[PDB]
Amino acid sequence: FFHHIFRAIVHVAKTIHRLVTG
Repeated sequence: FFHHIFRAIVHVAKTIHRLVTG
């Protein structure tokens, strides 16, 4: 469980910077 959160979290910023960067 605690592992998933750590995955979704980084995924947010990661993708964000991905969708925000292009």
